[PDB]
Amino acid sequence: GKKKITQRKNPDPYLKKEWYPVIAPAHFKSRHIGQTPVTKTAGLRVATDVINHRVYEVNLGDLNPGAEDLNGNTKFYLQTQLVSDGKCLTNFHGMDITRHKYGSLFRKGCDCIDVFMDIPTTDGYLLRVFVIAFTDRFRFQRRKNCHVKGRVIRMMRAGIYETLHNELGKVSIPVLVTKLSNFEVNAKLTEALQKITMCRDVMIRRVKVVKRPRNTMELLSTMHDSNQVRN
Amino acid sequence: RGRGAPLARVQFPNMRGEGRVNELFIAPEGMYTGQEVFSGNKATLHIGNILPVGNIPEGTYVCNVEEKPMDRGCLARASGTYCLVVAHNMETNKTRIRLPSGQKKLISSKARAMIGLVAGGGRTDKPLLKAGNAYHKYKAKRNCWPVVRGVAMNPVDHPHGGGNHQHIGVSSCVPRNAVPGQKVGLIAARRTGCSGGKRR
Amino acid sequence: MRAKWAKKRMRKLKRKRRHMKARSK
Amino acid sequence: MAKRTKKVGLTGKYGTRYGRAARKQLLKIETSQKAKYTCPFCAKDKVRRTACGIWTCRSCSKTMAGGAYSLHTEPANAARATIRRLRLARE
Amino acid sequence: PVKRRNNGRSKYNCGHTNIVRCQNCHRCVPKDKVIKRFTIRNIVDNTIADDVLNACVIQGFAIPKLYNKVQYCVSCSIHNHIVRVRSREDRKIRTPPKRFPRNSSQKK
Amino acid sequence: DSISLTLTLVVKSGKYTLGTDQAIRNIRDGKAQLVFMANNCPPLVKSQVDYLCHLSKTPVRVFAGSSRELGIAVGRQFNVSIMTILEAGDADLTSIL
Amino acid sequence: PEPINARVIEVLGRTSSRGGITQVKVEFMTGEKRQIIRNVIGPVRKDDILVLMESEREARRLR
Amino acid sequence: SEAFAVCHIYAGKNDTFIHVTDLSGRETIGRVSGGMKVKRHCDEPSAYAAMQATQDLIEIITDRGITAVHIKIRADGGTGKRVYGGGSAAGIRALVRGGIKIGRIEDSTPIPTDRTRHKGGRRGRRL
RNA sequence: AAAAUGGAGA
RNA sequence: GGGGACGGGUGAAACAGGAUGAUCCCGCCGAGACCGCCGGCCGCGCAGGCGCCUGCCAAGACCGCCUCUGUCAAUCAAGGGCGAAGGCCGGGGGCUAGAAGGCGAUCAGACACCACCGUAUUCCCGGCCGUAAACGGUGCCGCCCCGCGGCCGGCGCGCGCGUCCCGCCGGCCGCCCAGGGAAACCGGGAGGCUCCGGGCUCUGGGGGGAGUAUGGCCGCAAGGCUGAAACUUGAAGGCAUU
Repeated sequence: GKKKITQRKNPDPYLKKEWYPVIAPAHFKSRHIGQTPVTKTAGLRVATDVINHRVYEVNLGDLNPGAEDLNGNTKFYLQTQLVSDGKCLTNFHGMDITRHKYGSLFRKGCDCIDVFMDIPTTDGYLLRVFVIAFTDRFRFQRRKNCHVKGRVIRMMRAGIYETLHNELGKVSIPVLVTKLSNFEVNAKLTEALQKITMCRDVMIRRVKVVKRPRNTMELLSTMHDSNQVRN
Repeated sequence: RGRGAPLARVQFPNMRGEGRVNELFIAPEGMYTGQEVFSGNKATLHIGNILPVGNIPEGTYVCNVEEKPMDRGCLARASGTYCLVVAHNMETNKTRIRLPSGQKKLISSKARAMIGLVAGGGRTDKPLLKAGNAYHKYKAKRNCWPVVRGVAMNPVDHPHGGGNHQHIGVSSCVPRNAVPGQKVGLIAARRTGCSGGKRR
Repeated sequence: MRAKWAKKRMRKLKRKRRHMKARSK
Repeated sequence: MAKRTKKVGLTGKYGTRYGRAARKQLLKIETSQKAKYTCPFCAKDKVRRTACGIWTCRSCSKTMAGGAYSLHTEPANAARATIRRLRLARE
Repeated sequence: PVKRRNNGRSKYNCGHTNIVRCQNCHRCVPKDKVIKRFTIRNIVDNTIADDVLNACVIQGFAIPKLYNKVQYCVSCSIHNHIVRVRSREDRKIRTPPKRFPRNSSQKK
Repeated sequence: DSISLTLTLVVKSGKYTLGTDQAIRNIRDGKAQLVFMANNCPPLVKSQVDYLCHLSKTPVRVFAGSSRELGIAVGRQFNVSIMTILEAGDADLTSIL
Repeated sequence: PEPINARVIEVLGRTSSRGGITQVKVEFMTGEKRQIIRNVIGPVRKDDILVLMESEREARRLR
Repeated sequence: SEAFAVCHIYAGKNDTFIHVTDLSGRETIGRVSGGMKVKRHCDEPSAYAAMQATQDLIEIITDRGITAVHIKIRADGGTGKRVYGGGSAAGIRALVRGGIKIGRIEDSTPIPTDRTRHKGGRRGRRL
């Protein structure tokens, strides 16, 4: 419940070590991610430096307490960009859907739709959002298989790219984490795509940062506790 | 005249005197008469620029890299040759460089080089053909042509010398620490012969 | 695969004849 | 026409001498050496080889630092786009 | 003496296909001659499911369910008994036997 | 598809003046609707046409590329570096905006 | 570490390819009711007390 | 207040390695393997191997202060195997009998998006 | 894991 | 960067890895191939063949039509155009497998099978080769059929409008009724045929010798393509029953 090395001697390689608390952005209400260990600075290594740039995996359920139905599938990778008060302050790095749910999505009788889209964040983090959706049988279709017609599939690939463009074309990472966590955007995609044709599991498989700008100091402050100014 | 490799004259605004200073650069392929090579610490990676190797990103094709900072040009100058920054490591301000031959060496980040392969590539593929092309080729270089083999010369001249039947007489591999006159055979061979190609 | 190890044997026999026919002439 | 049926026509200028490997290899390289490629700015196929490495196009009146035997050597042609990739990524 | 009308393949309106290698044999097999049984299995063994479920630190957790395809070669299938050679009457029976709708790699 | 189709559409119905000098003359009097210039444009034409176009408000956009290719697009073997469009025959949807 | 007393709730089947082994379904006579199939040699009957086990080794019912 | 770290456990046809590490995984709490406990090459990845390897090191992770662990079972994956190894689940069983507590379990098998040539020849392995 | 013959001719 | 002695490999073993710290665990990166599950009695295409995302260019087949053309048709020597892999010829490239070649370990030999390296190759471009169990072991264009169901392409049919039914279907097919077949089996034919005669190219004539010899042609070569005999000797073979 407290830094393990501070009180406990530990093993001979670990006899000299440290334990620093990691704090998530405000969007994850359970800010604590726990504690990550580093070497106590002996001058060979700055204690702060190893903490400044390391990415720690937190599943949505650990990141915020909530329903398991919407937590296990969404994994958030958080990479710190700054160390203050002897604590790691994490920043958005990426999200991934677990191999479990992606495996469940795959089924015979439908052809998957996979579209890779590029988002220019107003902040400067070029973000690549990958979207997967699937086909499901018509309620009263005479045939078991629901493979869509080619005309619809050409429309489907175009449809998913739009809406992703409207929702994410002009939004910063502070807006983006909330739109991925709320699943509001994933749903918005379903409404537009649903009218075109029946489609299932319209979810973003993963969103990863191709390039993030230097000096994300303002963003780090915005993400950590500036929710008061923005919604 | 001597170097098959193209030489490119580029003039820069002299910092002090009004007149422009003219400097000869080994030509990187893709350089065009009238190209403006922007060169400096903040110069981009467009082909032809001179910039600090550390700022150049990983995997780039570079020519005319400098062995130590400001050596005014050192490695990778030959026709068709290139060097690649394997990683701009910041651990000791030292960028990794893969030399044209393929060894892995390191240079201080403050070393500078030109992006783009040295021009004139494929020079040795064409057979020289007629020996005369060789007399003309070496007419711009050293008087090293034509070469006389060791077993041909009379014994007072070459260590390989000549026996009754033009036999080398002993093993070509001669030690690294041999007297200047002795080192006439293959120097310090680690493995003679043709093996599994040359790749292991 | 006897057919393969007969056919290619025949080809080795055919090649032997070519050297024998030309070198001798 | 087709005065010498064998494909070794540019290199028929040698005759029986110089082996069969060298003459064939030379045919491909020599034809590439005198070929008219298209200069980038002129966009017209008027380029020849002034001397090994430097090639110029009569119309464009510009000298391109190309390869010894072709305006665009195959490895450089790739490096071109690889510099473009790193650059576009940088900003 | 044609053995099967399908010829071990479902190739119709076709001439050539892609090759997937046996997990056991490593033998390349065209997609047509490969068994392709799809198997759903829980990542933990069923025996220790109880103690790991007992260690449910996160609320409402469920076992990791793995979706994978098994594609043994023809020779790999018979020796590992994925399928068994059958008689002329049994040759046309298009169903896997021993029911087993149970969800695990081992049929238990 | 549309940009190339427009090029063929202008050749049959619209008035197209091929060649750099002719373009300058058309732009100066204000008899200009669009200018499509290939990538292999000498930089001077690119800067001088930019100034000339800005004053006459004439919208200009780059061609996909190759002055030779712009030539193939207007049906002419001869290279066309910049093609002024006057009285476009059937719409100017290609012009950006 | 002590051989854990066990209750042979039932006998399963004779295996090992010579029939010599008779793996049986078991439950802990001492413990929080741990129950697992264990490998047994020699004669076994239900309600037997097997006080000869380390508990960790686990057998299986597929045969 | 609590603490947890990832186990990053690996299964093998030759030998399993259990390497409990922390958050990122850059910093390794403890390293153990089944060869270090047994003395036969065939039983180095055996079912008894994992059970013996854990618990022997579980005390060091408890002393290091990581009571809770996150098991990320990994089979050889990539070109071959795909499914879990023989001694994979055995390791979780012995540590779960120990006080270690598991929040979430994930599969980290390095599945390939269109793989490189499968090792061995076109006839596979004619053992 | 290895694991090779079986003279002719009723 | 962490950490701490084993790691590889198997059927067991060993060959080579590793306290200059391997395996392992994460980040960061560099090329080069590959496009996973979805992925099919699915579809496409003259076949060989066809699976990354974005676009772009020329099509193809299809169905529907009160759209002209008016026999422009079928099969086709000669003549062309393609054609998997492997091979070759020069470059480029080289991630993995890996003809050779090396090892270890097997067995009286292990030349091999199996482990571990590893060159050519594989990938791309520009040419040559022109062959495969290139097989549906079944040339093409027609006609007539016996019913029961799928899958894909349109296009109609009424129906409380649901990928609802029902046809027109063009293709993908499964089982199969007579009929046929030495049989096996085919029956969207291999049937309508000893009651043996729509059209048109190809091919065969016991098993060897022999795809050999000899010419010609082709290829850079490897090889291709064309193609006998002297002599042998009684079966070779086909599908089925125990």
